[PDB]
Amino acid sequence: NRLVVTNLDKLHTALSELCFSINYVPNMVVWEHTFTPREYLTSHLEIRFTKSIVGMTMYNQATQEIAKPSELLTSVRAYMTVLQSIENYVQIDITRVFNNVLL
Amino acid sequence: QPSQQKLAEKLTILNDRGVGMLTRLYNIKKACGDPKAKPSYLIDKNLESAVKFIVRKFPAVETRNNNQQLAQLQKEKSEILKNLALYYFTFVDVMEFKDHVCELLNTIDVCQVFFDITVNFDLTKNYLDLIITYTTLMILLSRIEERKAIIGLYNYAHEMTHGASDREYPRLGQMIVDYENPLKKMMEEFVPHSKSLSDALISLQMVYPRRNLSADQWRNAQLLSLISAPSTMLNPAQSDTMPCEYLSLDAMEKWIIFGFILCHGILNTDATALNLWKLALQSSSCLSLFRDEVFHIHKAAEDLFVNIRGYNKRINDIRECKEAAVSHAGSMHRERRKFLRSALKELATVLSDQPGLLGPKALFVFMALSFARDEIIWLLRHADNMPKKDDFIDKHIAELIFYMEELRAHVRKYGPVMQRYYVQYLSGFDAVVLNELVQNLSVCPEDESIIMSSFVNTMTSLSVKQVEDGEVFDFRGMRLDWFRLQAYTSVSKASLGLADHRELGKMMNTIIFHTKMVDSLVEMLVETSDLSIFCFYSRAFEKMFQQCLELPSQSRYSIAFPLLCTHFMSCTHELCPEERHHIGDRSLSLCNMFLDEMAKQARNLITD
Amino acid sequence: QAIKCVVVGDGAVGKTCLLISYTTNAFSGEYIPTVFDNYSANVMVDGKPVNLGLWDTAGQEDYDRLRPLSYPQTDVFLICFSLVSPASFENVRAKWYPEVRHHCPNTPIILVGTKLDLRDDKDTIEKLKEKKLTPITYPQGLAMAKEIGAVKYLECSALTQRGLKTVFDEAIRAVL
Amino acid sequence: REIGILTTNKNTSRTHKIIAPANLERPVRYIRKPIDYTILDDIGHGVKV
Amino acid sequence: LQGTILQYVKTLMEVMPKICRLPRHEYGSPGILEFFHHQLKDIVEYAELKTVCFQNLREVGNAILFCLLIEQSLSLEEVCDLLHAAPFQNILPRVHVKEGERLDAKMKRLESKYAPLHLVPLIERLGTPQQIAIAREGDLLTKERLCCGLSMFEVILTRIRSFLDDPIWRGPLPSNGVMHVDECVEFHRLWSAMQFVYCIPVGTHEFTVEQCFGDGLHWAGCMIIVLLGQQRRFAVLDFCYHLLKVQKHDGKDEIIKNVPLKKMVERIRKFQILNDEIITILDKYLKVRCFQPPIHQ
Ligand SMILES: Nc1nc2c(ncn2[C@@H]2O[C@H](COP(=O)(O)OP(=O)(O)NP(=O)(O)O)[C@@H](O)[C@H]2O)c(=O)[nH]1
Ligand SMILES: [Mg+2]
Repeated sequence: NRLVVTNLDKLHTALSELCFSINYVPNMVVWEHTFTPREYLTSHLEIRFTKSIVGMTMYNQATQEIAKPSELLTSVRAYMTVLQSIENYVQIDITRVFNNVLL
Repeated sequence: QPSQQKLAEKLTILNDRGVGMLTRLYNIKKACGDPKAKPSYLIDKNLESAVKFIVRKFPAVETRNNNQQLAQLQKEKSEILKNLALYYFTFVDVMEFKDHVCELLNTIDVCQVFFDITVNFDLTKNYLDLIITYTTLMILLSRIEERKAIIGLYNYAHEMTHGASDREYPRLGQMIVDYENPLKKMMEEFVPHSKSLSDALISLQMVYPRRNLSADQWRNAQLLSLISAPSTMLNPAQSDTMPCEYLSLDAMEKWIIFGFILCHGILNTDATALNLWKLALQSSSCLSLFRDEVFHIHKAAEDLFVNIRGYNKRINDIRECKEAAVSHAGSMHRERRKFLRSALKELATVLSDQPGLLGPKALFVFMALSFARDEIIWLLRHADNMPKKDDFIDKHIAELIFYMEELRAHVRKYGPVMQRYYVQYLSGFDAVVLNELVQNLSVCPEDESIIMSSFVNTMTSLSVKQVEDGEVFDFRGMRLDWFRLQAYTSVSKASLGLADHRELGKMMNTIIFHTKMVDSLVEMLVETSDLSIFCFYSRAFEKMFQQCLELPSQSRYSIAFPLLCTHFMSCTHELCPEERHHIGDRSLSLCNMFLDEMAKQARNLITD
Repeated sequence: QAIKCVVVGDGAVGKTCLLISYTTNAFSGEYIPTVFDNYSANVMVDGKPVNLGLWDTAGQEDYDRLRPLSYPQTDVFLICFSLVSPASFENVRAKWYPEVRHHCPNTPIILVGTKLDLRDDKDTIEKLKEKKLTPITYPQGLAMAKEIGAVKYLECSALTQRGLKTVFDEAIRAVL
Repeated sequence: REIGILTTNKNTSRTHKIIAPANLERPVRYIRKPIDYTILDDIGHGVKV
Repeated sequence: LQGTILQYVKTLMEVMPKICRLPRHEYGSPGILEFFHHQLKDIVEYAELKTVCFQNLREVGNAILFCLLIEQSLSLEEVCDLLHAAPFQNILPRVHVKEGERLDAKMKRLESKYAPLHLVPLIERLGTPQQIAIAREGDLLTKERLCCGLSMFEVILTRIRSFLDDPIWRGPLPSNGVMHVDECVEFHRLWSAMQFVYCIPVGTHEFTVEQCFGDGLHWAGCMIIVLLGQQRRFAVLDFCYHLLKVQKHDGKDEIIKNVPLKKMVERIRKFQILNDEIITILDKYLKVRCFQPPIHQ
C-alpha cells in the first residue's frame, strides 16, 4: 500500500521538490549580477563526491586497514547511478562531474 | 487665479519630496540609534557637559558667557561645522517642505475643492497620501531623540565662529519645541481643513468596506476565479471604479485613522465616518509609518482623546475595537491567506495554459498581487510586534510569494499581447465613446477643450502596427493632462463642474488604466507587489526560509526568496544616494546564502 | 445586488430544463437526474443591474439528506410542479412547501406551473385519462398559491419560453 | 549511424556561478536643491507662470 | 495505442457524463464524494478497466521506463570507458597549483611527462600510412560518443506524440473560444475518472493497483497528458484534487457508500505527488493566440 512511507521515498520526494525549485529559474539578475543556482549544486556535488570517495576507502594508518577495491567500485557505481537519476530532474551535465572527480 | 494654482504639479512634486525626506530621517535615526555610527561628538564624555547645558534650554541661545561649562567645545568648532552640515540641512529641508504643504492645504481650503475617490481618484489619492506623508514625517522626527543636541550644538559653534546664529535656525527650534506630541498639535492645526479632508474620507465608504471582506465572502462570490463561469472568461473584466480595485488596503487604513484623528470633530456628528473609523481600528492593531517604524493606534488615540471634554464614548469604542482586533484579526488574515494561496495557484495555471487571457483578465492579476502583498506586509509587521499569546506564524507563505513571482514573470514575458489588446481597445471603443461624450456637452472652455481634443487624437493615432515593431510609447502627457483637468474642474466657480459629470470621470479613469497597462507594465508591477520591506526584516526573512527548507512540501517554492531579493533596489530614492550601496550589497549576500543553503540541503539528500 | 434562488419540486417537473432555457436558450429532451448544480445569469430588472445565482436541488427521495445544504442564506424560493402531473401538485400541499417553511420561515415563495405547452395536448390529456388523472387548470393554482401564501402564481413552458422571463423577473421583484 | 537516427543534441552549457558587469555602479554624491515647480511644464499641456 | 487502447477510451468516453461541474465548497467534502460516485457510476461498475486497459497502460509505461533506464546505463558505461582513454588523448586533469608557480608552466611540464603515452604523433613520426589512418579513425570513434551532448529520450517522446492522431484524444474545438471547462470530451477528464476509481480503498481479499501494475500505469497516463498539452488543465480540473482541497478546508470524516473519506484523501495526495513528479520529469525532458477586444455596436 502507498500509506506506508519508507526513508527512500521520503528522501526521493524531498529531493525532487528541491530540484524543481532550483530548475524553475535558469538565471536571475540582482543589482546587475547574474546568478546561476544550478552551478551551486554542481560545485557542492563535486566536493561531496570527492570527499565521500576518499572517506569510504576507510583508511586508518594506526591499524593499517583499507577497504577492498571491489566494494569501493560497487559503492562508486551506486553513487554514479544516483547522480544520473538526479540528471533526470535538473539540466546539469553529470558526465563532466565524473570526469573531473575521477581524473 | 484658479487656473494658475497648479495643484497637480505641486501635489506630485511634494509627494516625491516627502518620500525622500522620510528616507533621510529614517537613515538619520538608524545611524544614531546604535553607538557605533552616531557622531563622535555625542559619545565623548568630555563634551557631555555642553550637551546637557544645551538640552536644558534648546531654543534659547547664550554664548557671551561661557560659565566654565562649555570651554571644551571651543577648541573643536570647525570640525563640528564640517561634519554636522548634512543633518542640519536635512532638517532645514523638512521645514521648507512643512511650509510648502501648509501653503498648499490653505490654497485647497479657500478654493473649496470637490473630493471623491470614485470621481477624481488621482486628486484625492495624492491629497490623502501627501497628508499622511506629512504626518508620518513629523511623528518620525518626534522620535529621533537627539534632534535638539545636533541643532543646538551646530548653531552654537556657528555663533562662536561667526558671531551670528543661522538665519533659519529660530523657526526650526520653535517647531521642535512645539512638536512634542505632534498629533495633539496637528488636530488643532487641521480644524480649518476638516471639511475637505472629511469629505474625501467619507468618499471611501463606497470602496473600503467592500474591500475588507472575510474569506467566506470571497469563497461565496468566487473572487478571482476564471473557471467559475466558462462562457464569459473571454469577456474583458472591467468596472467603473477600476483604479480602486487594486488599491493598497493598508493605505486606506492609514488614511482613515489619521484623517479622522485630525478631523475628530466630525466623528460625533456623522455616523458613516464613525463606523468606517471603527472598521479600520478592528482591521489592524499596529500601522507602518515607514519601513520598520510602527505606530500603535489604541494607546495613542486614548491618550489624545482623554483630555477632550466629552469624548468618553470614543475612548470606550477604542477599547472594544482593540479587544475585537486582538481576538479576531489574526484568524481573519489567516483565512484570507489560505484562500489567496489557492486563488493565485489557479490563476497562474490558467494563464500559463492560455497566455492570451492576460490582456482581458489583467485586472484580476493585479488585484491578486495587491491582496497577496497586503497580507504579507500585515503578517510581517504584526508578527515581530504585539506580543499577546503560535498564531502569527505561517509556514505556507512560500507558495504565495512563488505564485506572485510567477504572475510577474507572465506579465513580463507576455507584455506584447496585452499591448496589442489594449491599443485596439483604445483606438476602437474608448475613442468613439469619449468623442460622442465630449460632443454631447453643454459648453467647455478653451483650456478644458484643448485637453479633451488632444486625448481623443492621441488614442486614434495609436495602431497595432507600432507594437510588433518594438515602438515604445509615452502616455505620461495624457495622465498629467487628465490630472490637471481634474484639478481645474474640481474647484468651485467652475464652468464645467466634475460633480455633474461623474460618468465622464469614471470613463477617463478606465482609459488612464488602459494607458498605464499599455506603457507602464513595470511601474504597475512594482507598485502592486512591492516586497522590498524584507530587506529591513532579515530575521523573519531568514526564519521563513529555514522553515520552508525544513518542510519538504514547501521546498518547491524556496526559489521565491532569492527572487524577492531583486526587489530590494525598488525602495531607493534619488534623494538619499548614500543608502543605495548598503542595500545593494545586502541583496547580493542573501541571494548567495539562499542558493548555498539549497545546494547544501540537496547534497545532504544525495548522500542519504 | 446579488439574489440567491433555489428551485425545489418533485422529480421530472422540468426544473433544470427551465434554468437551462433561461441561461443558454436551449432545450434538452433527455432526463439526467441532478444531486445538485449551480447556474448564474446577469439581468437588468427595474433599472437596477442584478446578478442572479440559481441553485438546482433533486426531486428524488434518496437525495433528501443532501438537499438542506442548498437552503441556508437564501432570498427567494421557487417551487415547480408539472401541470400534467396531479401527484406533484399535491406534494406542494404536504411535502415541498412544509419543508421550505421549517428551514427558512420568513422567506418569500414563488409557485411556478411547468409544461404549459403539454397542458392543452389532448394526446397528453388522453393517456393521463387512462390513469384516471386530469390536468391542472389556472384557477386551481390560484387557490393553492393563496393557501401556501406564496407572493405570486405563474405558468411556464421551456420549449416555447412563453413565461420563462417573468418567473425570474417577478422573483427578483418579490425580494425587491 | 543506426543509434544516431534516434538521437538529438543537448542544450547544455556552462556559465560561472557569479557574473559581474564590466562597469560597476559607483555611488553618486548628494547635492541639496530647493523645491522647483517648473519641471513638469515641458511634458503635456503645461502652464508657464 | 492505436488499437485496443483507442477502442477502450472510445467506449469509456461514451459512458462519461457529458457535462461535469466541480461542486462549490458549500456542499462540503462528504456531499462532494456522493456527487462523484453518482456521476461516474458507469466507470466504477466497469470491470475490464482494471484487467485490460490498466494492463495495456502498464505495458507502454514500463517500456518508456526501460528506454529511460537503458539510456542512463549506456551513458554511465560510456563515460567510464572515456575516462580510461584520457592518457592517450592528452586529456589531463586540473593539477594543484600553489604560491610560487603558475599554471602554464606546471601544465606544460605535465604534458611533456606524458608525451610518450600519446599515440597519434608517435605513429605519425614512424609507422606505415595504413597504421596512421587506422589509428586516426580509431581515435575519432573513441573520442566522439553519445554522452557528449547527445540524447534520444526526446525523440522517443516525439514519436509517441505522432502516434496519437485520432481526434478523440483532444476532442472538438471549445464553444467559449478558449478552453473546455465543464465538458468531458478530453482524455485528461477520463484519467481523472480513472484516478477516482483506483483511489478507492479495496478490500482485504483483493489487491491494489500498486501491487499489480506499479508506477507504469501512472507514467503512461502522465505521458499521454503531457504530449497532448493538457497537463495544466488536468491539475486545474481534477475530481480527486477538488475533493482533497475541500476535505482540508473543512476536515470532516464519514463513510459514504462504504468508502471511507479520510483514507481516500491521503491516497489522493500520494498519487498527486507521484503525478507531479512524473509530469515535472516529462516536461523537463520536453524543454500565441491573441483575442480581439469588444467593438462598439
Ligand atoms: N415537452 C416538454 N418536456 C419538458 C419540459 N420541461 C421539461 N421537460 C422534460 O421533462 C423531463 C424532466 O425534466 P427535468 O428538468 O430533467 O426535471 P428536474 O425536476 O429538473 N430533474 P430532477 O429530478 O433531477 O430534479 C425531461 O425529459 C425534460 O426534457 C417542457 O416544458 N416541455
Ligand atoms: Mg435537474
